[PDB]
Amino acid sequence: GETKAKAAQEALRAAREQATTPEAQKALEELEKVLKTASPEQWRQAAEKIFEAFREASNGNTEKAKKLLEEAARTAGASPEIIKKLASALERLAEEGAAKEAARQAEEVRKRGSLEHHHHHH
Repeated sequence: GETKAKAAQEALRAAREQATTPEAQKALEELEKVLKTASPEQWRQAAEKIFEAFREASNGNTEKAKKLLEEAARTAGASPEIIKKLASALERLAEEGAAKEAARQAEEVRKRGSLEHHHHHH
């Protein structure tokens, strides 16, 4: 039983948590509605470029990050309508001045995936 499946979902999920602007948080959710229907093999192939885009755009690579976003979407079989929705968040992420929480949010995914599956019930 391998953590690679958890780490792929957790890459995009953490990107929606760490996104410092409300316009990015809703835009990342758009891709995930398609990936919820997408195949687990393609999910790893996609989440790699999806999460690389946020790494590039925060370093000032809006033009590269948008291309990674398109590449992952075309790999997962996703819509031009979600591609533009998510990729627009990368165009602001460069001028927004990066998302410093991404660095510590990625440490969980690098070490294990996550510390916990769920805990809240009451």
